[PDB]
Amino acid sequence: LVEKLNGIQQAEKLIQGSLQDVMIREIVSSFKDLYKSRPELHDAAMQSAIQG
Amino acid sequence: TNHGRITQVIGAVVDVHFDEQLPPILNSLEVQGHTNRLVLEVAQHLGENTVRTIAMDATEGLVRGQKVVDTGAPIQVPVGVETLGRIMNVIGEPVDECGPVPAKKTYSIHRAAPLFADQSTEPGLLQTGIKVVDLLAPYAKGGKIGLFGGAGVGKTVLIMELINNVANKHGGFSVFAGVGERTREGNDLYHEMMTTGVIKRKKLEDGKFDFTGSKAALVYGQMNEPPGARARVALTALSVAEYFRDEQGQDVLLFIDNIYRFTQAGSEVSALLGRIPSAVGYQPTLATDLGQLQERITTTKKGSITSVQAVYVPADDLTDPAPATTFAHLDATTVLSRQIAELGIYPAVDPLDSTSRMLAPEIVGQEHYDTARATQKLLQDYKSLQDIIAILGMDELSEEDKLVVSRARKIQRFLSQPFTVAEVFTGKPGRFVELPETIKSAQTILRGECDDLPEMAFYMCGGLEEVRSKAVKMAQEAA
Amino acid sequence: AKISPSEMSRLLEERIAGWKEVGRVVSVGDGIARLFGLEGVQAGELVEFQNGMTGMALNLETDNVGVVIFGDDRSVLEGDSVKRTGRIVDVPIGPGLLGRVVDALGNPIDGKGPIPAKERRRVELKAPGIIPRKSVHEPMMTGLKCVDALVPVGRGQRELIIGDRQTGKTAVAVDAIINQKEINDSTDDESKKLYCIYVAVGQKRSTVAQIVKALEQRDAMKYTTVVAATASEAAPLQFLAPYSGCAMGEWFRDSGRHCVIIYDDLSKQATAYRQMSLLLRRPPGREAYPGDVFYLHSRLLERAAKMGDKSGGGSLTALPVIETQAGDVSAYIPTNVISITDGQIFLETELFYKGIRPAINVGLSVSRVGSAAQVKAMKQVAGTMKLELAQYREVAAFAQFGSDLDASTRQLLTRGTALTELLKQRQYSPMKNSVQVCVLYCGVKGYLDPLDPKEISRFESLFIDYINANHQDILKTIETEKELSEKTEAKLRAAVDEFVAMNEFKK
Amino acid sequence: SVKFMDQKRSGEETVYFKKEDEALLRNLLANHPEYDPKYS
Amino acid sequence: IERQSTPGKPQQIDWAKWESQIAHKDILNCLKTFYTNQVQILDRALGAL
Ligand SMILES: Nc1ncnc2c1ncn2[C@@H]1O[C@H](COP(=O)(O)OP(=O)(O)OP(=O)(O)O)[C@@H](O)[C@H]1O
Ligand SMILES: Nc1ncnc2c1ncn2[C@@H]1O[C@H](COP(=O)(O)OP(=O)(O)O)[C@@H](O)[C@H]1O
Repeated sequence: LVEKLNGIQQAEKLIQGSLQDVMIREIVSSFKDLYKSRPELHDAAMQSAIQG
Repeated sequence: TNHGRITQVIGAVVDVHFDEQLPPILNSLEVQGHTNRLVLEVAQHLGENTVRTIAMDATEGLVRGQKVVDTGAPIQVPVGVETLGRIMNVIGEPVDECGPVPAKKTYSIHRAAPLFADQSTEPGLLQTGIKVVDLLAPYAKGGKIGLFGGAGVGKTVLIMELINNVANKHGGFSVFAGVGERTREGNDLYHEMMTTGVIKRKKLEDGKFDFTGSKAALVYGQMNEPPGARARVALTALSVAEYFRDEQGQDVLLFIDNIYRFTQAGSEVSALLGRIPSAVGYQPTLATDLGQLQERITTTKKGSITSVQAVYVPADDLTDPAPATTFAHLDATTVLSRQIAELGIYPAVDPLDSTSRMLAPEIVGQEHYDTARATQKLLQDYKSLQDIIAILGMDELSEEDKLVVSRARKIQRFLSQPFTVAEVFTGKPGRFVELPETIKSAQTILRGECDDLPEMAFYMCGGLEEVRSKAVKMAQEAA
Repeated sequence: AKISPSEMSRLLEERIAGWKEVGRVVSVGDGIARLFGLEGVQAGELVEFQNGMTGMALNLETDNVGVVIFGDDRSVLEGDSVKRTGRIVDVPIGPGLLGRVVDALGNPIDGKGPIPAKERRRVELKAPGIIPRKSVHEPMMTGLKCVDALVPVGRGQRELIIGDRQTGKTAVAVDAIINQKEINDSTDDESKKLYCIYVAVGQKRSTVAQIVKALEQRDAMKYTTVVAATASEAAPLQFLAPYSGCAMGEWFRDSGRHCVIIYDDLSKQATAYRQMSLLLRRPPGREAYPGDVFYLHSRLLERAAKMGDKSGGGSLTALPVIETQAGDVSAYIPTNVISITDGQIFLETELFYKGIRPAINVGLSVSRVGSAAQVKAMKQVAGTMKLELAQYREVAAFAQFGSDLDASTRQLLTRGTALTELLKQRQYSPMKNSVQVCVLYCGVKGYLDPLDPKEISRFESLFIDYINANHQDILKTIETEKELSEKTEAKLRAAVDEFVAMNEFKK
Repeated sequence: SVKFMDQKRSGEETVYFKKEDEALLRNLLANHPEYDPKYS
Repeated sequence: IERQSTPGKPQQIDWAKWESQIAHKDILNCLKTFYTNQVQILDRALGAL
């Protein structure tokens, strides 16, 4: 039973790892698309840097 | 207090910049903003209000521009009867985990030696209980002693036996300095001295301690410590002893382990300090750095320091500059050998390389002088027959040569004796052989009274009577 | 643990908020960089370039800073930006390293998974002082016979393995490692299990893979770890690997457990240090080495220690390895390590080819700890054995000239030949302590003197099988009591008598 | 040649003086009865 | 016998740790039920013999 619980814990850990990995990959790709698509984000980032 | 800023860092070397009031050389500086206490010793002036210093502790974690404070004096170690029973670092800090040193005084480890006008005393004879020592290389009470040898010959063991057979009976004080030796060895020495009353630690209900009694002081600059520490720990212990010599007028003992490490820890930094290398790899400032020490180690008209230095001899080569320069600085000499230690002859002293300023007919009588010289003649004859025996054999030797060889072999066996410190190696009990007993036995053996007795009985015997006892026993079990 | 949507996303959202020193490379060459900037660097700290490569700052000169690179210098381009992390070079520690193979910095190279370890430790550290220590009293069962009898090793010792090339250095260490799997399987007491670390400096990956294969074939990896800083691996990694091993072993030493660490090719470390200092323009000493080699090895070997009952009671034994050239131990590195070690195990080719394997010279080889790291049952036999071998070594040279000698000397020669033929062993064939005791009893009480020398190699194995089959109880009793009572003496003698009755040899 | 000569010499001397010591142990207690514990 | 009476009982697993450290908590429950159902009959046979 102990070895079973070690295995299931490791599986859960790797599950959540891969989950957050892909969640970041996809959010990043979505932003890389939306930025290059939309004109507004360019001047928004300009203003953001200026006020920063 | 001045204030300076670290400018660069290279190993155990630290270059520092001051805006005003450069410190003299050898002064002590404290680094500010570090995890633990970090001390620097000035060694050079480079110009532009820049100096170069040697660190006592590791430079790991140091930053450029870090701040430094000059103390206005070199590394001052505390002194008094409060250092007794206690272990101390090069900078006076204790590392025994028993509290701080409540000393009412401090001395600078850098001092000037006593001048020529401060003369020595009479060559007092020192009785160790060791046979070859008491006979062929008598140790002086107020003079320097040397134990030259490589690795695996019994240097620190011999020092421990000397401590057991001298320091406990001594009414004066004693100091030990470990310069780049093993920490297991330091722990063992501390435990054995706490056992045998050389240290008397008494813990108190309020968490303090009491080292009352405890006629010994210990100092350690061991391998784990860096250079600068290995170098200056000998100066520290020597100042601790100069305190007892000058003021208290006491008689003092001073044991030093691996003084060679001093020179090594000079050579480890010289090329970083910008010096050109000398011969095989030691530094130029070998003889002066050693003489400034040794001349501070001397008897005066206020007290006396008997010193005993162990000298590592790398690859059993006595032509190395450090031993070559050190032989001239000693009153008594004792050279250990592997060809002898391989024969189980412990102490493995070579009596044809051991010497002493004391072995003269006017100091020790002619009964001693002629006995010693006859022993040496016998041993040289035996050495001058080794090849004849190895080539031809004992069949060719006359009965004169057989008698001489037998006497030389018997003498060699007789010289070896068991030690209490070696009991955890040999199991046999230890012996203390007085000098008249040694002289009687040597005179007897040379006169020929005991040639008939077997050589094996002679081996590992403290006294001639013991030899008789073992020969009797061996004859009984022989029948 | 936690759930993704409601917790992890909230956490990262709380994590993202943030807004508002560095230097530039000035010179590059031979795996070393010289930067301008970073005035707030700790000497010895980790440094990061703009391409993923890492480095270590060593020379904090006034104008520039000298960094050594953990890899190739093709990535650095004389102008790249550089940033300091503030961490002193450190490595993970724990039981996650057991069964794994890692580089000098804890990065795994087995190819199977990351390193599950949460606690780190600094690479270069201060050894423990005089007070938190004690004497060495426990033995380290090496599996060999001549070692365990005549050059014993304790828990807390630092014993050197010095010899020529192809003499059985790695094999000695691998047998020391292999002998521990029984001791560890037959317990769950971590205070009694012995973990192992094998640092390989300068070795080739084929050799390291062969070693890993030899250990997996014998289940000798669940209590070992390996630290491979091979020849393609840069000089700083080869120079740092043994300190990383000592860092991984101090976890055991401090946590009440025990450990052993084998530095293999400890001269390649000094080679790499010479290389680094000479490419950093530091001036050499003799044999082109610097003067800090003593302070390079002392730091490392003073971390081996036996701690007291207040600091857990752990231990870290050390077994460095050194290759000499033409048997020249008058050199610098052998001299330093002999002067800073608690013993020696010399290995010779004359003895390796004469038939003595392992080719241990028991005259030059010593162990300052000695009998204190030895069981009483083994003391009883090994004292007599050492005496007999001393006599045999004295006499055999004269004896070989065809002279005719008495029986008191013929017995010396016979017993010495018997023992010399007993102490031979096959590679990866270690033995238990009780079995060593039994075999050396048979050899010392005279049950091999009349027997032929060439027959002892099968006498030994047949007797081993006999006592393992029909007289296991004697072995269990010796393993438990750790002495030889008169009862066990008589039982062992009776077993030997039964064996000689049941069997027949050429004499 | 060096270890050769040394070990040959040591073995020869050891054997020779072992024989001589055996003989002396035989003939000791007669010529030196004051040590013999048979008379004590 | 000696083996299975030297340590005594060092295993004695504690589900408080794993119920927290695991997120499923649907098969863990049935597994724990199986465990306590086998341990009951083990102690039963023990006290019966
Ligand atoms: N008891 C032994 N019996 C038979 N062969 C042995 C024995 N011990 C060692 N050998 C041989 O010694 C050789 C070298 O093994 P090891 O890994 O120890 O190399 P080394 O001594 O460290 O030298 P290097 O690393 O420079 O190659 C091996 O090829 C091995 O076959
Ligand atoms: N009386 C003795 N009898 C037998 N062996 C000894 C004796 N004294 C020392 N040995 C050996 O001397 C060695 C100690 O060497 P030590 O002087 O401590 O350091 P170093 O090797 O630098 O000389 C030990 O191996 C110890 O076993």
